[PDB]
Amino acid sequence: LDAKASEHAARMTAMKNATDNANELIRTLTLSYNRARQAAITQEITEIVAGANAL
Amino acid sequence: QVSDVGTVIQVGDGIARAHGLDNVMSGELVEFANGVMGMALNLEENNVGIVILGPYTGIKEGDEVRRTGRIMEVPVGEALIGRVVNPLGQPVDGLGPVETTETRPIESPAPGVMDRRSVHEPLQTGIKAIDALVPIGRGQRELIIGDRQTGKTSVAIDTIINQKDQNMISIYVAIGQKESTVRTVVETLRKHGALDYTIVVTASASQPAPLLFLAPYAGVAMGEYFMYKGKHVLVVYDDLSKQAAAYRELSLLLRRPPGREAYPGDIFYLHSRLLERAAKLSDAKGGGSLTALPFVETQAGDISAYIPTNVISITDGQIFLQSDLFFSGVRPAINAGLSVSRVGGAAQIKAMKKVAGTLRLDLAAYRELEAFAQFGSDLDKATQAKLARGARTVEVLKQDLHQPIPVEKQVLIIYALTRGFLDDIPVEDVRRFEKEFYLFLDQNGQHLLEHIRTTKDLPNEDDLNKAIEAFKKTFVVS
Amino acid sequence: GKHVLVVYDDLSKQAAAYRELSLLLRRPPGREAYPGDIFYLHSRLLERAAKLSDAKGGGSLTALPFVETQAGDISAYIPTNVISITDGQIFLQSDLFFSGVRPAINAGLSVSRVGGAAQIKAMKKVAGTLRLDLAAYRELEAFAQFGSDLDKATQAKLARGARTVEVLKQDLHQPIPVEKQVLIIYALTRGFLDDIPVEDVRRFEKEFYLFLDQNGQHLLEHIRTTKDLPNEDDLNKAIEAFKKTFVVS
Amino acid sequence: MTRGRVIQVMGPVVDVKFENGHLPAIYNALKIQHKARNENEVDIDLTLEVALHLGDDTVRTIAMASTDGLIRGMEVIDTGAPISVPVGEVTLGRVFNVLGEPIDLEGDIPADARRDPIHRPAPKFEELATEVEILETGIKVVDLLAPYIKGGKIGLFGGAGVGKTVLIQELIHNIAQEHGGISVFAGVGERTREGNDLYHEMKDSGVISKTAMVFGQMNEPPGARMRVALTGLTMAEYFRDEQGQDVLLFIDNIFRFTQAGSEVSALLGRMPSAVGYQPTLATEMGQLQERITSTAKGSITSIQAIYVPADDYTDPAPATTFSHLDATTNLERKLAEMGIYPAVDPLASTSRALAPEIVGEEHYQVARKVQQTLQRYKELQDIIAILGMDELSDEDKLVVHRARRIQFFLSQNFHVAEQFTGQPGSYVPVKETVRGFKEILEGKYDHLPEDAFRLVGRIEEVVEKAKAMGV
Amino acid sequence: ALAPEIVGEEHYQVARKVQQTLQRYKELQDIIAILGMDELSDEDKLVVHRARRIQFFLSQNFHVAEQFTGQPGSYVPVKETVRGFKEILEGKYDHLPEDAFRLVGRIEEVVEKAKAMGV
Ligand SMILES: Nc1ncnc2c1ncn2[C@@H]1O[C@H](COP(=O)(O)OP(=O)(O)OP(=O)(O)O)[C@@H](O)[C@H]1O
Ligand SMILES: Nc1ncnc2c1ncn2[C@@H]1O[C@H](COP(=O)(O)OP(=O)(O)O)[C@@H](O)[C@H]1O
Ligand SMILES: [Mg+2]
Ligand SMILES: [Mg+2]
Repeated sequence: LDAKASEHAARMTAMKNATDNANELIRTLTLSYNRARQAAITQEITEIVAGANAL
Repeated sequence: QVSDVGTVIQVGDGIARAHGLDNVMSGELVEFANGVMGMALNLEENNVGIVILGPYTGIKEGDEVRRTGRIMEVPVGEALIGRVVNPLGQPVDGLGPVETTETRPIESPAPGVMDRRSVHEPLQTGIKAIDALVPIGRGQRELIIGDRQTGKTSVAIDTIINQKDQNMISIYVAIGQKESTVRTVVETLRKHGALDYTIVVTASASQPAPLLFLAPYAGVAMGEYFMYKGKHVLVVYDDLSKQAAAYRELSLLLRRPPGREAYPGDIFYLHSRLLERAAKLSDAKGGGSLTALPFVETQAGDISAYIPTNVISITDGQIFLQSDLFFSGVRPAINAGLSVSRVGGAAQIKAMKKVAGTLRLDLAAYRELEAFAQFGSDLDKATQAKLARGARTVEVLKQDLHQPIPVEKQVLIIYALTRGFLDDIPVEDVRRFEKEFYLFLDQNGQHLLEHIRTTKDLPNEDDLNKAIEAFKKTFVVS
Repeated sequence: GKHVLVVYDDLSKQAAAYRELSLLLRRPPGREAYPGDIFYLHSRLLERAAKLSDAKGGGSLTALPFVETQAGDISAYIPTNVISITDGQIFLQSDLFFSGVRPAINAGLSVSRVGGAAQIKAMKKVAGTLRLDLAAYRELEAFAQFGSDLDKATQAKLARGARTVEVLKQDLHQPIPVEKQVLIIYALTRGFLDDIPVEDVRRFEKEFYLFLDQNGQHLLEHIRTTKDLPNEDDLNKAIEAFKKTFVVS
Repeated sequence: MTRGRVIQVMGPVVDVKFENGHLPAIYNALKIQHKARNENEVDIDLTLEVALHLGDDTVRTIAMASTDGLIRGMEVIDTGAPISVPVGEVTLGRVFNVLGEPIDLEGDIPADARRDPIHRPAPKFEELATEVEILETGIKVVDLLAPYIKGGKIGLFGGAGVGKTVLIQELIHNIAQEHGGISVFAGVGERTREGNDLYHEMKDSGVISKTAMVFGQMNEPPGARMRVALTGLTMAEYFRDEQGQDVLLFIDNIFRFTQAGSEVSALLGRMPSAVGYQPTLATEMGQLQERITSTAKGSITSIQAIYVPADDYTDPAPATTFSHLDATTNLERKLAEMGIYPAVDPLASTSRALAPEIVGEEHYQVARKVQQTLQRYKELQDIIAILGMDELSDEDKLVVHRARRIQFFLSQNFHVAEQFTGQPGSYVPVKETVRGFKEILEGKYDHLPEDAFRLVGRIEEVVEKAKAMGV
Repeated sequence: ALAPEIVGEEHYQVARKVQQTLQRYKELQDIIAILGMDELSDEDKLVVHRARRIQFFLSQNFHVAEQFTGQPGSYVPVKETVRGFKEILEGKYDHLPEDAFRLVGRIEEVVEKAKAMGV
């Protein structure tokens, strides 16, 4: 019975740490994606501006 | 002479160029041959650029443009009360012409830094969550933000209806909605009796972009008349996002370079000019005030979008409606965690302030402990207090459509919730308990209601407790 | 009255050439500097493929346009234009290619609106269960990383999906007749392959194709003539006979 | 009376110069009809639409067909009015193009027939009607979770190969059979193969006798691909304006309409919008949708299919049309691959008619409880996927057991699905479907196998299938 | 030129297996990061163990690189490369440390480097 309680506690802490790590990765990846796509948006704006100027 | 007349030399996409008009003023109104109005926007060296305020399909090259001599302005006056009108002051419901005798320019300076006063008067919206968690004062500009079909229009209509016995004038501006939806809103207002003090300004999706761009400014110009006459005005903007889309359309048609994220560079200035004209006037300028409730639509709740960020930076607060909460049956859908009003709280009444603090703590605690409900345990730390009081708070914060309630009744019910008088009542019976308690109050607690209404403070605690116990005696749990 | 197959190898390069010409002619550009009539160009090209009625001769022409994507971006202008026109799309992924799954058709994203009508009766019979098995495998594969003690049905589904993936694999320049494709798919989907290990699936398929030439020619003839599956008893008996002589490692 | 002359040809863009003081109005139709004067020319029959007034007697136009063979200096005839299409009882049973010219080879329309202009203003505030009525369709999911409103606008969202066209065909069939009303189909950006299949299917089923159809294939220029929708709307408006009928208008794809508008804007040379669309996207959407409204005489209800590129619902074409829809339907390839047609997502579909005072208290409670059970079943799947269902509490096992059957019973067999499966279709009344779902929720069919609920009509047919399976 | 009829089946199978193992190791990165190394199955643990050594063995010391580092460099025949990678895939060198495979020539130099390190 004591071993079963220890097993349940170990699974508790392991899953909590796994969730924390996964949320950290989610935050980092979301930051990277948001930083990445704005560059493409600004490049599209620059292309529009250059096309308008060239005419 | 070619000084007061001109001829069109170019037509396209609602933009026209005219030769002549030597004495035309910048920002003036001009008249076309068939009666369509226009605005002189660019006074170039040898021609004038005109933005057409209506159907441009009837205008050809070579027709005459007539000068009017007036900077763009809209009709104002008490004659506009109870009518739905376009941004140019032309009625759209029939019922004959509007017989006003005063006008006001659309572009006007905002009140000065020395003309303003701190906000100190409450604005009763009739919604429990709004009056409890995010109080709104007269003169404050509060943002209402949410996704599609989250009840923003319902909240606005309830707030407008609740002003029936308040000495406030309401102005509703519909920008880009369906004309049938505007008609339904007008029908509901007429049924509930709010048309006795409400002006409706409409600009449907089929209208040209300049009308959608000008509608909120016309609403502000209409409100400022009553504001500077010493009255209190409420103005509701239904789609600042659609205003921004229309202004981007106009700017792109004018061949101006795009700015950040394809919006024009002055999209922030556009909203700042509009929202900066709402204020609370100092005693030297009269006791009038104007408060605004702009609306913004997000994409899947993305608050960090450009227009939501701009409007948040401009306004004094925000109210967030969540689609998940709306779908889960919580129709008010107000997220107390993210919603905040910063000018408000000082204008909230003492009796309501004395209970809002406990209500916030209970609801917040439930809002971090709902996810653990998979297995209720840990005794008082989770079950008896956090899971029970929070669920009861969620039950009492629900509200039916188009049924605003008095602030005194809100104070009574929320005090009853916070003081633990609802601990024995099961969750399914809480709404019926509240509904029966309102009638019991209307029948037996006139002294308490009058005391609250006259002193803005809670009545004697012993009397209130004995009244609550007397009501709870007669209630039957089912 | 003939039947023609036409393969276009780079509509992206055709579009690039047209963009170059349009920009040299100083026509106004659209998004990604492409001209406004590029979709008109591609639709006008692709709509000339048709199936003619009996009054017009009964001929047909089918087209297989090719589009290349940069870093798998299927939301680009030319990819979206070509996707919105064609009756179906086949997606190839380098992730599947390098993992040993070649040809690298992604069955989850691929679509064919003409499917069913473009299959023989036996193939229609045998493809239905294969689609469901692959869908279940792709749904449950997200849980494979969590240990091994999964629900018995779940590892049964995973075992079936692994063998399905092994079966769908094919070599280079090795076309397979439909009368053998239907038989191998029937063997896979009727559970006769559930005891052969995953590593032996390719050799099992090769040996089954070899066996079907010396024995079971009646099944091949029946399929090739009637376009329908043979009798269930005979096919099961032939499969059992092959499995008896098959050697397992 | 004066004629114009062709000045510039830029592909589908043509510039015409007129005499001073006789310029045509915007959106007018210009006719070019030229006979080859020698062996170095070809016969031309073409029409143009006025787009802009460039000044100096010059007009910027967009062509409705191929401009190949045009020669500078060709004579242009001004019709003095927008594109006018034949209208009335004549249009029933026929197939038209963007110009109103029949393409079914059944004969030309008489030249004295009434014709109405494509471009017209929307109905005013005073003349609109706002009564709400439920339009019964006979599809279980639609009738239960996303009820349709008579005179409203309904949008269907999804990717490629989900079943939007089949669903539209089934709606046409069911509503024509069980209501007998007039229907109009406008295939904005229609694929030729799909249009031929639709025409043959409708002619075989007999619904063609009450339907008018306008195609405008993809291979046509963007001007035609943009004006087909307005042509169909003009044909539909007549039956309520002059006869007080209740009419259904079906639009094949709004996404292709937006694409055509963006292409036309790019050809005209306007600066691109957010992701390359036209700046006038919102105004064009409003002009199209605002004419589909209910008035005193009659109403037009519209079912529109919306394509979503790469699942991105944030794209401007799907995004801008949301503001005009009363009910939304979402189709999922995940549900399609599982064999559950029509593959309508039961949790993402929304409707403004799902209120206790509109559909009834019983209907509202049943639909809400079905949604609650499905939502609860959604979370438990991962726990069920890893650990056995025995880990679930007693109520959770019953929730899963009933949610599987609810999900399978949401599927239905269509009449148009005969060509695909061979199983005949069925029509299910809303009372029957709510009764069946209430019985399933209360648990009187918990013992039947879950496979008996797949692709079935009424609840009695489920018992019939179970008995055929050996229960 | 990477075709069975050009380089032979012996070469082609080894190349394809190396590519497959490297692809699997690349895929495993997220689950390793968010779940830990001990949560992988014995198959995936062996995959990582082989793939790290293969990736390190892909490195080489160049003759022109002697100006940057004091190592003289080497020239490795195709037969030697194929044999070494086949032996690594067969699991013969699982007991050697990871860094012994970095910047060497033939598979033998891994053995002498491990002996110099003290295995
Ligand atoms: N408290 C409530 N009780 C009951 N129904 C409600 C409540 N609040 C909103 N609704 C209903 O929910 C729906 C939301 O519509 P509403 O116009 O209020 O939302 P919105 O966020 O302004 O959306 P839209 O973008 O469609 O204008 C309506 O059918 C409305 O009647
Ligand atoms: N109810 C259904 N039953 C069987 N097959 C269907 C059904 N609905 C759609 N399909 C299949 O989907 C394919 C194409 O669907 P389609 O109507 O083109 O969807 P979309 O128009 O959204 O691409 C058809 O070949 C058909 O076999
Ligand atoms: Mg609204
Ligand atoms: Mg379709």
